[PDB]
Amino acid sequence: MQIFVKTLTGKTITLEVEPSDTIENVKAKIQDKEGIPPDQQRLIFAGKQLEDGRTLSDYNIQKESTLHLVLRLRG
Amino acid sequence: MYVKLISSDGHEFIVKREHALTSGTIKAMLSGPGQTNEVNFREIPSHVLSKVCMYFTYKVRYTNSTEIPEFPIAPEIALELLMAANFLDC
Amino acid sequence: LKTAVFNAARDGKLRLLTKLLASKSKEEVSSLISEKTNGATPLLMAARYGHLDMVEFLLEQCSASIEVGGSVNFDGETIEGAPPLWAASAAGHLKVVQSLLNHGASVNNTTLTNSTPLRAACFDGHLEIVKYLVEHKADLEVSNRHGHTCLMISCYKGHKEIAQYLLEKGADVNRKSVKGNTALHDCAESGSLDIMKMLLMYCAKMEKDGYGMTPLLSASVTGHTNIVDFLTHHAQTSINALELLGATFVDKKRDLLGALKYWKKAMNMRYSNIISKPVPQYDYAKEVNSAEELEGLIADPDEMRMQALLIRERILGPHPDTSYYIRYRGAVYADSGNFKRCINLWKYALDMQQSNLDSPMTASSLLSFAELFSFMLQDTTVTFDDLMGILCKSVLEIERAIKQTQCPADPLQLNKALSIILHLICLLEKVPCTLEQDHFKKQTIYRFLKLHPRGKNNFSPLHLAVDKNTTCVGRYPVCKFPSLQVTAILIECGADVNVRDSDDNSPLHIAALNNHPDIMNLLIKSGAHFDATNLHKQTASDLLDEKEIAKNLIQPINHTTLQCLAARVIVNHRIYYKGHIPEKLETFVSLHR
Amino acid sequence: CLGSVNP
Amino acid sequence: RFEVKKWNAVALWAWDIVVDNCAICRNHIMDLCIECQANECTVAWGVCNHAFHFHCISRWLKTRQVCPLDNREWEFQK
Amino acid sequence: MDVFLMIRRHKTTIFTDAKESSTVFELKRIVEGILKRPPDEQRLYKDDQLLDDGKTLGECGFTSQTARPQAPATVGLAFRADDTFEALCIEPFSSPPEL
Amino acid sequence: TSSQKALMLELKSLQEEPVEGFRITLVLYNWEVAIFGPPNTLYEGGYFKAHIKFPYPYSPPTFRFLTKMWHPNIYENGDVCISILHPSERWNPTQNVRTILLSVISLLNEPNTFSPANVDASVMFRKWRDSKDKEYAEIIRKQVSATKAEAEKDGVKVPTTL
Amino acid sequence: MSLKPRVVDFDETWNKLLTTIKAVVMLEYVERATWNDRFSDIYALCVAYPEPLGERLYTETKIFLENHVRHLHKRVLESEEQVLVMYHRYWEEYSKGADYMDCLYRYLNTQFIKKNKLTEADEPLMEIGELALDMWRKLMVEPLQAILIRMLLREIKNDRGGEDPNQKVIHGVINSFVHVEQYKKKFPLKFYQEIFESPFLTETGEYYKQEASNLLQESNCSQYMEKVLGRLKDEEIRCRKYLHPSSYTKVIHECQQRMVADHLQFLHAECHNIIRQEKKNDMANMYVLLRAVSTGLPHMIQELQNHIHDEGLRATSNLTQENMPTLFVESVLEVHGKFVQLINTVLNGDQHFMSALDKALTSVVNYREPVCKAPELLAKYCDNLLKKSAKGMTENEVEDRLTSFITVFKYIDDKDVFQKFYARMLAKRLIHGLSMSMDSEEAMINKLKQACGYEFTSKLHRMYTDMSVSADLNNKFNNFIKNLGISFQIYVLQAGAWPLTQAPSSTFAIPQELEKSVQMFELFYSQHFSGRKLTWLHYLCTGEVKMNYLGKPYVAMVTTYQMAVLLAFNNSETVSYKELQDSTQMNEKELTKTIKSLLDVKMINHDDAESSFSLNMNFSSK
Ligand SMILES: [Zn+2]
Ligand SMILES: [Zn+2]
Ligand SMILES: [Zn+2]
Repeated sequence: MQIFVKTLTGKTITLEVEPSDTIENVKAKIQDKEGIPPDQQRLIFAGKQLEDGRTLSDYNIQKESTLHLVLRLRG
Repeated sequence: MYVKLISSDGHEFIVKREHALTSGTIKAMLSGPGQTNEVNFREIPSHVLSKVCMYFTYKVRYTNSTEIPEFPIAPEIALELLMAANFLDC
Repeated sequence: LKTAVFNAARDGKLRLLTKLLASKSKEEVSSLISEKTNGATPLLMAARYGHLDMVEFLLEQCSASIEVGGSVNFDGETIEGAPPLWAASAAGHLKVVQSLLNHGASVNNTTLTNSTPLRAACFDGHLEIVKYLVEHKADLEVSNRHGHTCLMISCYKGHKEIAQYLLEKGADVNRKSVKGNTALHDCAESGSLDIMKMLLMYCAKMEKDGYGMTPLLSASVTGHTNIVDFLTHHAQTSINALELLGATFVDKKRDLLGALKYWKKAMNMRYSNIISKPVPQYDYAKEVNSAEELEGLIADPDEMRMQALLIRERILGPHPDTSYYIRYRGAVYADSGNFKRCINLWKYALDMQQSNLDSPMTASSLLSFAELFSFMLQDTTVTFDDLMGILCKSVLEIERAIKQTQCPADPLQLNKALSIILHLICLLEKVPCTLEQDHFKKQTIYRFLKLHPRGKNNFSPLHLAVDKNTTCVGRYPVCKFPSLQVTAILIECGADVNVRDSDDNSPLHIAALNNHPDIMNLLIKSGAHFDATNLHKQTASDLLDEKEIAKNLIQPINHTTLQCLAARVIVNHRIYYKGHIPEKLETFVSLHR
Repeated sequence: CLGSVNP
Repeated sequence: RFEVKKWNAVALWAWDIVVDNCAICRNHIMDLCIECQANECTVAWGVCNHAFHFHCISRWLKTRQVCPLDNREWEFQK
Repeated sequence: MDVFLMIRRHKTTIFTDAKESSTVFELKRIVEGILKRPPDEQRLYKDDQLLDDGKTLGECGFTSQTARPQAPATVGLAFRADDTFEALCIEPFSSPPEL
Repeated sequence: TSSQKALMLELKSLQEEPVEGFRITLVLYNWEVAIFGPPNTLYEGGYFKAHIKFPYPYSPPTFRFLTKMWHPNIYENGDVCISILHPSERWNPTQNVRTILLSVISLLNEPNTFSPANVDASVMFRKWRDSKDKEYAEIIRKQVSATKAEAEKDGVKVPTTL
Repeated sequence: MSLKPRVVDFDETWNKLLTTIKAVVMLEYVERATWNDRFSDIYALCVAYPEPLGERLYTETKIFLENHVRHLHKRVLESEEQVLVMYHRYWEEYSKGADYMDCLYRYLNTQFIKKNKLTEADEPLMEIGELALDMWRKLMVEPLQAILIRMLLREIKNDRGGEDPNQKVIHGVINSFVHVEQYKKKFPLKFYQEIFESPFLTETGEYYKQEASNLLQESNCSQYMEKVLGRLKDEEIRCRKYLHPSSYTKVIHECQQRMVADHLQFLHAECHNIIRQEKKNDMANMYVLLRAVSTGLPHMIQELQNHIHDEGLRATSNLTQENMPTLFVESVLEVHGKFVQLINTVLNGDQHFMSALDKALTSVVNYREPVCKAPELLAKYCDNLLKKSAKGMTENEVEDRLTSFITVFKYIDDKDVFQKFYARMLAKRLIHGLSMSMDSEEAMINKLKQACGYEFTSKLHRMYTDMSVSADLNNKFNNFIKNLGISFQIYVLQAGAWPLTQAPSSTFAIPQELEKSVQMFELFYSQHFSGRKLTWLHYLCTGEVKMNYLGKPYVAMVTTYQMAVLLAFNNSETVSYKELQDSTQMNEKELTKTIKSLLDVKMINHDDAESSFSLNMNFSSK
């Protein structure tokens, strides 16, 4: 299917991914399509952090959905 | 525009009025029912008045100013000078 | 020369010293051995660092530095008067101890704190040295100048084997130090429930110290639950003992649920018949007395905090612990942006401290007040009333300290207090307030100055205000000294202007030493002799530097009269003015040297 | 993260 | 039949090529800087695919060096 | 460069000021002002040397280092009796008792 | 005040196109931004209020709440402790508002215990994570009841789905 | 013979001091010599070797001054209603004597007396002049207070008209209260303030209340004002004739407060009436004394605002001819100028009333009968000013009129609406070459920028710079091309600057030579600069056709649609609607409109869906 992701530059983009790819793969695709390393990436959906070691199905992300990309953060 | 001073021995000394107004006592003695005007003294020797008059032309010339010389005082008239300075408040 | 024989004794190079001791005779071989090299002796350093082969050789040459007390280093601190046997014991150098003793070293020679070789081996826990020293007639009950026994320090450091061995060899379990401390307390403070059980095998009696504390209470203060749990079922203790640790948790661990675990086991048996609690005479805490009202406690943290503060203050009674914890909560609230309540908790602490220490730390609380005020005012607006209250309570301590006549006050705490007061005045200077209390603050300064206090180098409050070294105001942006405004109030209030310190100096001298034209002009306008002569026949004007302040700053011919010129000749030639002048001018001559 | 006091 | 002598026309242009903007000063790439708007300066480039501003990138170059998105390095050449 | 002078006649003493370029005829105008006499009946002296009425304080001496304010120089005078001349006269000041 | 135009443009763009938990009632210099309770986690039943006195790419803002909160990474007065609010990777000059709000709404989901601010809240939440404390649950339920009352008074409650 | 410390008799010294000390206070002739000799006696008494005595001198002088002041008190009390005359002479004599005595006692002042306690506490010893003034105060505090105050108030009650009281005596008596000068600690004027300023203020208040009531009993507001101004100036001139220069403000304040505040209701009705009428000499007279009376302005300013608003509405829409926008600007300018001239001439500034005028003007400008029409007329006025040529318009006056129009522009509330209208006018003016001078346009843009803001006016500056850049790029392409039988003049436009960005929807075909011209221009422009896509607009490109086949050759300045139609007609004399439709690709409405416009002058004829038109040789024109 396909998902939508909003980059830090205000622009919006879409990615062609299936519910089988892992979150790490999603971040990799976002990097090649935008140009930001995955270490400085954080995916948020419905106000929740997206762990790298998992897959889209674990979060019940349907097609045409939207994902917000933000920088990293700590305590 | 000068004032006349007389010592206890009979010497008449003349200094300028602005020079003489440095000492409070002379200013008071001239300001009142007393104002060539003679300010007569009866307890001051000649060799002390002759020095105080010279000191008068020392704080009107070196005021608001270099290599200021030290005032010379002979050791033989120091006590009289100290006694007279209090009376004249110079 | 000998500075080289000793640094190889310390560092242990044995081959080097043997060749430096072959190039010299056996009569001067003793002079280098009795060195003062950085305070110690060649034989001492040879024992501190365990160089057995070289300590034995050092002694075959001269066995006369063997009881010499010198300087040693342990844990960074430095110890004075330590003999070599003592130092070989503290380090664990067992074979160095055996050798030292076989050459006839006193097993009883101590440091200046009167710490025996036996006690030294007990500290780091060298059991085998301890046994050997005991077998060589060490005295189990010689203690240091505080009365801290070997058994005591062994319990404090948790050494069960050594403590057992000392008890086995007959050590008295019930010794009291000078502060009333017993080995049972050292078990409590270290959580050594093991060693406490062993001390009780010898019928150890449980007592209060000078501070009024039992081991059970001492374990509660320092937070060792194993002791406090153990002692709540010991028949030698009489609910009360299991409620101070609840507040100790809130003080130290900050585990609110840990505290709520208690205050419930401390209140179910309190009612399981009824017992009341002492009433007071802080936010009006009014501690909870009903169990039903003692059910909502995790609902709010503030109620729990104030209740813990109240119970600690009540049961413990006013002691550094309670004031420390009150100021702790005040500082925490100040950090958490509650400046209104955070300041009020500190005034009560200061008032409580103004009873038991009539102190090294009352000035600490005063400077903490000053730091908080500086942070707050450097930008809620600071109210005039709190600052006035802090100023009056600051002057009160100085008045109490000076007023008594039983011992001189050492001139450094007075200097610190005076610096605090000057900083407080500088802060007061720029807070706007009406005219009904300006007279009040000025009257306070008048009554402070009329006390005539003294400080470091017999200094006056004006001296500090005209000194650059007084600028020690803290670690926060600026209270720079000397300043025109702070001294303006001082002369405008009635401070003496011609006071003399130990060096026979005057405010004008100290002002001129730092080349400040405004301060000197203000002092001269207030009235001070420009020709004052200090101890080494110096005047104020002669203590000037460079040319910018030397010229056009202050003209000396204006502030000099013929009266003050004729005095110099008299004092330089000694004309014996004793009875030839009016009595008024005698003091004028005596000061215008 | 002030408390410039010590026990 | 008919003919023609002169023809006039107009046309519009836009960098419909980079399809990007400045992420620092938050304006279109073909626009003046806010400091410049307070009253001619060019536009810089990076070794990355990212194209940054000139005055914004200089102002942040006074503090650090690397891409604000990529803490790697800076080139400034092209 | 102004010099300082101090004139005497018998017990009388006059303190005055002058410039190093001032002529004798200028000083013997302040002298006439202080006590009312014509400037044609004075014979201003220095030591035992009559001063010509043409000098500008250059030839006669009176430098700016020998006539400092705290140590003024000495100049005498002698008036007339309308018939003949009168010699210079100065009596000393009262001496310190015993030092 | 040079960047006020760009700030207003970004505010209008975000108001027209919000993402999640981003309600603004600006009156920036006095941004009365409202933060929402995203579902599928703790609380989420109420809508809060917040203020900012941001003095933009160099000087970070000062995010201050209004209703009190009880979790490790907050100051009880009004402030939160967030690394990207203090100058390796911390407070890059870009990524002004959207990234900050995303970071805040992410940080109010799993606080960092290595460096805490409210130690009591830190210990209570660590105990709850170890798991049953119910103290955090009780305080959360009480405060969401209060925030739901406020949101019913003014505004509209945030639904679970969008 | 020597100033050494000595022992001397006391009674012999006082018997000589008391003789000179009496003449100094009473101002009698003392010989000059004795004045100098008496200075040594005080010094001798102050430094006597056994038991120095200055305290006895102080006490005896105190006794003497007390006795003298008591004797003077008795003599001046036995005066029989002539207290003022004697008191003044005695005060002059005593003040001079005290100053001289302070001069005489200098050494005792400087040596002994300066040994008092302190500044304050935050019998007492004082100097000699201070002590003498204190004794006179004890004379004049308990007795001679009521009588003196009553007589002074009677004089300043004979104030109104009457004869001329002796100014010197009254002024000196009042001045005596302020001659306590050594008392300088936060209150050198307390004595005078209380003792005199209370009854004087009370009496003045009562008297002027009565006077105001009497005056208003028999006058109107046109006459009350002048009399108030006269009596408030007479008081000012006679207050500096008797009092001290610290009571003018309070006296004038009390008089003004009493009169105006107590009678403030009378004047409000009059000011309400007269603002409508002219009353040229009334606003100034009323304002000059209504300004200072607490709060009374908020009514006058409000009614001035109301009058201005009504007067404006009486002209801004009175005629509404709906043919000339310039009348609006002319009327607003006349009203603004008249009101500003009047206020600056009469009210003397008063920025508050300028603000009131502004507030009324921003409401009249948006006058509306239930959007605002002001932006349309303003934009039309600006456009019609900058026309090609008409009558005798001159370029040294249009700048002057614009500098006046900016004032009217300031008051528009809908700032964003004006931008669209002005942008449309500027685009139509520039992309058609109807402007007068490019220098003038820069002037208008500069005035708008300096009046509004830099960011608010960027787009028009971008358009102006784009026109300049197109002017340069024309020559640049002309040079770079030769490195086409149709004369060329192109314009390069921006994207967001030019508000005609309608998305195209008709794919019209391109003429034959236009293909080669477009290819050449595109390649050359790309070589000159890269990174830009150049779109083509088919609805502003207008060329011309030069035809010579008919008897009269014609030149048709025509847009590209009819040139495409004529090129389709080039192949065959008769062209049907089907091939007209398929020669291009566009909405049929535009094609029908073009065909109808062609038939309007009938340059072609018809013989729909497949209608066959043909060239028409039967039409001729100029
Ligand atoms: Zn930028
Ligand atoms: Zn720029
Ligand atoms: Zn990059």
